[PDB]
Amino acid sequence: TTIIGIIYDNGVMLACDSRTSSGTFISNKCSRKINRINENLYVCRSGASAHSQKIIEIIKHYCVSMKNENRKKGRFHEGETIYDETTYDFLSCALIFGGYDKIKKQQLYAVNLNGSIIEKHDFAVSGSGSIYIQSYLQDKYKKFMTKKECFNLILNCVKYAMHNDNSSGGLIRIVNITKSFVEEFTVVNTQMNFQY
Amino acid sequence: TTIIGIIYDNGVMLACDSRTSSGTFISNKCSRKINRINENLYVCRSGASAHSQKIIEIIKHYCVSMKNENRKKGRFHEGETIYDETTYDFLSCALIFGGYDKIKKQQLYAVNLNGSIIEKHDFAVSGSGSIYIQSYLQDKYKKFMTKKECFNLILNCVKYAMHNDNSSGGLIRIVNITKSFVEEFTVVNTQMNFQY
Amino acid sequence: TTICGLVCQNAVILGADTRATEGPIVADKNCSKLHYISKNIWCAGAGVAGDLEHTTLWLQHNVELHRLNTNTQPRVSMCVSRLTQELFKYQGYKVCAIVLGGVDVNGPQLYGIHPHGSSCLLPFTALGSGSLNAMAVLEAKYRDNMTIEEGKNLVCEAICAGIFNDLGSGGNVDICVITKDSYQHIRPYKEPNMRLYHLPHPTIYPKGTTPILSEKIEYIKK
Amino acid sequence: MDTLIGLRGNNFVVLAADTYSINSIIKLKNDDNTKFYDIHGNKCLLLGGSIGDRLQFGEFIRKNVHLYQYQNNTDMFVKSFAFFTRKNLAYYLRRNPFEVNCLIAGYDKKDGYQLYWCDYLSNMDSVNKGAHGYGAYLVSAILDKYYHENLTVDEALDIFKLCFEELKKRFLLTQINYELRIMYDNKVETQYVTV
Amino acid sequence: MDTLIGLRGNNFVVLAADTYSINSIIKLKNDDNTKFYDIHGNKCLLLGGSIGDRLQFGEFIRKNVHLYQYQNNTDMFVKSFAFFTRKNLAYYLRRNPFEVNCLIAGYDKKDGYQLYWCDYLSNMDSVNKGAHGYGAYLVSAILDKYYHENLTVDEALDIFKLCFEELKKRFLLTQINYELRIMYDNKVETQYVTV
Amino acid sequence: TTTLAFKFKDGIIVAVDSRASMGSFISSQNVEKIIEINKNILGTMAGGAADCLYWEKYLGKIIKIYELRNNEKISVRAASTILSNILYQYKGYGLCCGIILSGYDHTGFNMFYVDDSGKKVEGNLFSCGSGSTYAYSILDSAYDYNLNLDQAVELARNAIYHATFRDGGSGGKVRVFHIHKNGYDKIIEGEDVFDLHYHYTNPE
Amino acid sequence: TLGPVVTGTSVIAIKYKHGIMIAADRKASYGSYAKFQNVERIFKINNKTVMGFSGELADAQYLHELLTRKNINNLSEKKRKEDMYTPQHYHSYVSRVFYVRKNRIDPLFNNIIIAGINSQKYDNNDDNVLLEEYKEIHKDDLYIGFVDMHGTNFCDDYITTGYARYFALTLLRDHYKDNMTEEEARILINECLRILYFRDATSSNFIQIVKVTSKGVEYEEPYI
Amino acid sequence: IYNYNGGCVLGMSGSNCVAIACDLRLGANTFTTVSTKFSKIFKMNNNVYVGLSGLATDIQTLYEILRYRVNLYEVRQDAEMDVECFANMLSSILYSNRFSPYFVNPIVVGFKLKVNYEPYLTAYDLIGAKCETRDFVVNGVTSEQLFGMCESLYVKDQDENGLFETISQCLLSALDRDCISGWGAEVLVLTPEKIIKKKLKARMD
Amino acid sequence: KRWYPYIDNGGTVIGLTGKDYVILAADTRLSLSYSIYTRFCPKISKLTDKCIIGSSGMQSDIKTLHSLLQKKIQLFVLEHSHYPDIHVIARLLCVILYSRRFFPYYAFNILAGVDENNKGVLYNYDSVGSYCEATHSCVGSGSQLILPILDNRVEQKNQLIKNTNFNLGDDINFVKDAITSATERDIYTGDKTLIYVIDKMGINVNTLDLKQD
Repeated sequence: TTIIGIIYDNGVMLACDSRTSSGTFISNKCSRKINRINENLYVCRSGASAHSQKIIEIIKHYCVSMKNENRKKGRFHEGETIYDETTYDFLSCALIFGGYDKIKKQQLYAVNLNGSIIEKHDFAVSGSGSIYIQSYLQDKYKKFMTKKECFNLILNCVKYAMHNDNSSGGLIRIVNITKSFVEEFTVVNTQMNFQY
Repeated sequence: TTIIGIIYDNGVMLACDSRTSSGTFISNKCSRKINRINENLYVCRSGASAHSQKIIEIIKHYCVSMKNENRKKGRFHEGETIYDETTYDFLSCALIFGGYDKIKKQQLYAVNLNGSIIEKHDFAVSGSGSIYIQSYLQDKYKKFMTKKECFNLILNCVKYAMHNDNSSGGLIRIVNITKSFVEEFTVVNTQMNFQY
Repeated sequence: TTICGLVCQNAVILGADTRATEGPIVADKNCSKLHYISKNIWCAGAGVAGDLEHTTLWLQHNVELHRLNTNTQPRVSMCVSRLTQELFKYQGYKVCAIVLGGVDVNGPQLYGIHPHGSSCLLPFTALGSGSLNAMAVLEAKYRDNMTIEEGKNLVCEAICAGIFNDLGSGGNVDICVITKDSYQHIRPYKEPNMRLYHLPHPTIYPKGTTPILSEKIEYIKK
Repeated sequence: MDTLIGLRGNNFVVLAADTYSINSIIKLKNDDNTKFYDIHGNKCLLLGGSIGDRLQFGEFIRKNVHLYQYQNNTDMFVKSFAFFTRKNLAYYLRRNPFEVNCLIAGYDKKDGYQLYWCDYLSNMDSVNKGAHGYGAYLVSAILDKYYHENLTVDEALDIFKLCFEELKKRFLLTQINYELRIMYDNKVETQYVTV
Repeated sequence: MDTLIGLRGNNFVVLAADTYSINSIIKLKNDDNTKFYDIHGNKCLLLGGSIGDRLQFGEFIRKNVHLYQYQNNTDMFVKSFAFFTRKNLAYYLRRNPFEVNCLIAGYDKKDGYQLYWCDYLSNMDSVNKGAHGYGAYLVSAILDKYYHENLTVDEALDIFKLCFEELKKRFLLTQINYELRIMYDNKVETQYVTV
Repeated sequence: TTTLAFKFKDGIIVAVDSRASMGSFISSQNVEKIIEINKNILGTMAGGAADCLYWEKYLGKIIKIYELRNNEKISVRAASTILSNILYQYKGYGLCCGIILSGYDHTGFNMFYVDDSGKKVEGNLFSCGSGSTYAYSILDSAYDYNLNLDQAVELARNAIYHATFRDGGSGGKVRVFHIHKNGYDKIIEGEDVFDLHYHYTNPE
Repeated sequence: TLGPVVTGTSVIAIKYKHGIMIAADRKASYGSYAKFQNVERIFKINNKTVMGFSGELADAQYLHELLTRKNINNLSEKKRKEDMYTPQHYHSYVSRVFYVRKNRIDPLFNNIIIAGINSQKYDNNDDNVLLEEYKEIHKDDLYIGFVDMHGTNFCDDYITTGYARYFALTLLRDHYKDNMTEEEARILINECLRILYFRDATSSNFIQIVKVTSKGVEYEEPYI
Repeated sequence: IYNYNGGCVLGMSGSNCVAIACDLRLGANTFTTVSTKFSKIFKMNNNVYVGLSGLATDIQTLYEILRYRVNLYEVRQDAEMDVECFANMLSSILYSNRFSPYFVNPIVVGFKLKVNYEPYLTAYDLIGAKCETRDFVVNGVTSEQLFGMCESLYVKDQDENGLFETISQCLLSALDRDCISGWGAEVLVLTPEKIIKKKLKARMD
Repeated sequence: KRWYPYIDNGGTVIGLTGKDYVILAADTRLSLSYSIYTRFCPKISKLTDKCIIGSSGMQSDIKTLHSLLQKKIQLFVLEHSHYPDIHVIARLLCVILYSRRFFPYYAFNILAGVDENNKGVLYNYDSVGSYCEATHSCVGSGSQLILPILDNRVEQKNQLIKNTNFNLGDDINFVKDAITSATERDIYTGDKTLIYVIDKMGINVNTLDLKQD
């Protein structure tokens, strides 16, 4: 599968395909490779769905225990992401975090299959089809984009990473994140059609 | 290594990096991954340089025996490329052909590690760093380009395939092919410098 | 072991084949692959029957214990969570692809759990060794908001297409509607054998050898 | 290996074994070895296999039975003793290997002279004759040809003399010395013979 | 395995071997086997190892030497015969395995009574005493303690009687029968003894 | 697969069983384990089913060629050495055989035993197969070399019965041949021997 | 060769009253990604017989060159229209070359499907290697063979290979009728290929519908 | 399940009576026989018979475990254990040792006792897969030579005298076809009023 | 990946005899390890007017072995001007398999037919060539399920040896019942069956359709 996380001028976007095949067979067609943890942060998982679905069930357990720990509207993202590293002390699954916060404006992190929590202030991409669109991102990624400029970029990045990869999803689930917690799941169903 | 073959409106261009490492060590720095067979066609090899350097020594032996077979200025390209498949009947090395002809205007072929000689009338890309720039090519490849339009595309494709790959070459060797047999080796030494 | 299931406008219809084989030889021509979890949800699984029969019994009682603790009907989102936390502890041994679904407080869901621990909601799915044959005809005639009668023949055709086009899948086909009021457990499409019937030959009375017979008349407890 | 011949009559049980200790397989360390683990309650057990595992198991099964015969004023039944040692082999199979073969044999005042048979695993079964080791393929056939019903001790020893001479002639490691355990009329005597 | 004892005196050569054929390792197929491949020119060769390879090599080395002894009116020298069979083992080592051990022994009118020794590979070397098989670890020490210089036949057979009784007492497969090849004063006689 | 051989005061008595199994299943119960070669030499196939049946018939091609070129009856020693030499070429190829050749040559009643790798051993009381050791031990108590044919064929049946009883690989119909001085007689099948019963219960 | 590195998709060959209908996609996957997306897989070897690939693609050209030379060799002695090599003869040749490779180690991984008109009752005694209405065939003169990599050869009315043997074949064993019309044939193959596009990783669009009618061999390129 | 200590069991269900048969071979090695009196059927209750088949180190062990649990349940209830509760008990005992399995292929033959009487025949596997069969059921090493064998010699409902001949010929024709089993036969046909321990003079080959 | 060149395509062949007739029945299902390729692949191919042959191994070593045997049988009919008996065909077929002993023909075959006026003979062997004259045989995936059934009618184990008469009218119905039992229990056994009866006047190609499970 593919996962793309781009950062806006105010928020952050996350999108992924929905294929998750299992041995050249589509057994989990049109699934949810992205996940919801709170009103502000989402986690899009990749890799094997066996050992990765347990991590989202653990993160959801710790985040609700951490959001109730502080106060009623006390949430955190960076602190919650480094806790995912502790759950990698064997299972292998790369994750891409990302959300809005109050200490800073937006944030995004990338957790590899071994435990690195190297954050990325610009953008991030991961998954199986991530290799085919790594240079296309760095060429079209500007410093600050708009809500419609970045949306047109991820709409082409997932479509390009699917056209030349056997783990091509069907409908893609693009998720936005802002200050006012818009968090609208802009899900589309556009296929790829080359011209020449 | 990386190899990119784009087709002009009249000719065809070929370019490749010059790194060819051997076990995370640069033992053959600034080499010639591209090769000359005749005045009209060039062959850019990839993969392991052990079993691939013998194929170029064989192709050069058959092409000079085939060009002397017909007459003085009797050369051929498609016929010479399918002979490379017969030399894959074990060694593994992917090759990318390409040149000018008289039966048609230009031509380009792609020989994989097993023996497929699937030609490509649009463009072709192969090698180790080819995976990182497959979508960037299909997005920027038009139908007919110019001598300067395509040159600016391969200058960025090899530079993008080197910046995000450990088999990053130094100087790249871009080779042009036309009707009048220009065949000038436009070799540059431009490094990659991102902006954001 | 063709097991498929799909959702409808108000219920979830499942279906399976009554045939369990040892691999080269069938064990019985009638094996109920559909299990009873509770009144509002049913399950069915493939793979090894041992790691599936106990997993259902472990789930049929853990749900009933949780149902008796509260006073509401058990939700389908609870049994899948207990299976996920249990299959990861035995990921290399408890190999059983289980599919289950039924009505709850939400719409009629249908969860498909793979033996490695993953699970995902699906509008219609197939499972087992004859899953490809069942999912083929299932993806062809899958409309939306179909009635129970329009979903009855589709799940029946999905199994029947998985019987003829497969080797380890035969026998009768049984479905189970999991509507809000109660369940159903029918055995349609018996497929009668109109070929040359078996003619059993009862052997004559004096036969065998019998070197010694230890005849014992014991009527102590009725 | 080591031959463990065991023949059970109608009123007696005769056990035969090898008196060769094979440590450092090329040579014989000591002759006239001790394989029989005589139990105080007329139950002559006979083990076979590696010397390291026959000593760690014959001693453990003897003190565990002598404890039961002392914790209670009674003696252990041969049927209970045969299944007690079978349980210890199955228990000590998952942790330790215990490559041993035992021939349980004794006498009870309610079931007559019994004789059991085991294997590497726990394969207890009451038989009238049996054998163990690599020499079992050459002695299990002689016992079948000469197992006339209602036997006697003087005729059973004739079978073993017709059996020991067979192992000395057509067996790989020709055994010459043997040790018998006649159990006729509550008198367990050790009549070790040669050739 | 099979013991191949070979003792060379100052005017004689005595070879000893096993008369047990071990096919289907559990049992002995036939007693009083034929291991010695007597050559017409006073060169009693003695092989050892698998029965399949000792017959395919003892016959081939006998006809190849009998051909040389017939193509020329002379007889083969024991030094030339010992190195001829050594060359055939090294030649038939890369293609076929030939797990055989030979004890070359004969007599020449220019070098006295000689005796050689080989191995699985080609390890020819002239010695005064030697042994083969698994029983070599129990007989190579007796020959060293009793190798008084300028021996005689009547004292060398006493060494073997002091050697055969050792294999019958502290060896794995106790061999009882043996076959001797005394070569005293151009008279090769077969004195097979037991126990 | 239990085979026999006797070499009594009269000719050699060869006796076999008729079972041919493949692992844990019996293929057939009517296999012919006695393969004749000439009017006097008759082999005994064992071990592999056709890994030795082909060479037993291939020997018949080589012997019949020599039987006419020299117009003299070949010996058992020559028939054994020929079969042992052609079998040694297929040593490390995957064969599995056991063959007991027996007949009547110009010098007494010869008898040999050929293995897979050519282990030609000459003797008087051979046997081979899966249940060989059981039948090998019954003969040590009754083979006296001076037994008449009446009590001789009974020993062949008594030895095979005790071999097919303890072993599971062998069994089926029991064949017992008797090599005469100018041919060989026959006995076909027993299939059920009760040498120790009165139809009471099961033995042990 | 050794290892199916350039794996291809599967074809679907059905027959009707006007002729054979073989269709496939032009996508050849290299490992785990669609490297080539414009490579044909329905190769013509005669003016009346065609053949389809599956599995390895690089090995497939070796078998195509072996069969196209036999066509020119057979055309060299065409002194009558009945001397042409029927599709049954081509099927027995491919089944023979697969069995010879089966005895050795190299098996030449493929799932070759040979289809064509097994008759010569139609005027075609003028062959052109390089460059009105249809007819009705008796259903017995329309040979469609299959050849597995192990050398398994047979023939049916409809032959489905590769991954579509589990998806399109089940949908085809109950909907296929005898002597279907031309429009009903492609409305069934396009419907069965749609299922293969949703439940297979190494599959895509760019269908290459090839029909072998009684007047020649055609080509098309729909997009579903 | 192993070739070591071969053997097989089979259970047939008549009209109102049921029959269970088994061989008596204690195979030492794979192709060896050291005992002809190894009954693989056990009297677990007054009307609930069990038949174990497989390795002998687990047949005697599982019988001692079941006897320890049935006797602990019969005296605690002061009534005999039925078949339905006993059949599901074996499905949990075998599953409780899923990591270290008991190499046995059991069978359960016994009247359900609904005053009434029912056949209730069922078998299991190495891990404990329940398989309810209202007709004949078989498990063991000779499972391949008995499924098709009983499929051609089985009637719907048979009497007491007819069930024994239908099960004796079903076992004797399959035990002579297998090599690692079949040194005897001991069919235990039982009616709701009496049981019959009839032995068979099988082919001792 | 090592490319195991042996696969079992399923299918069973049943064989019976009598006094002047042999019956060779076989299902016609050619299948892969788990899927079904087709429902018609005749495993029985005739050779002469009084001899046929059935097989049940892989379909590669069946069309080759039948054509290789038919090529040699078509050479012998013209070099000797006489049709071969079954007693001489079995010897020719015993040496064909041994010619490829190291790479065996993975196909267990059955030879049926009559040579004299009556003389119903049958021949069955393994995958290498140990032919033995039997009176009843079954080969294939259902070789272990049908063989004990045919061992009750031909051979006996009963006390009273009944069924002294075995006519062709009843013997055909038994093979139709035996092949039906293979489909209901074995998985690889097919649906269409070709009952081949070889009497003293030729062969018959009677058909039967079983369960398409």
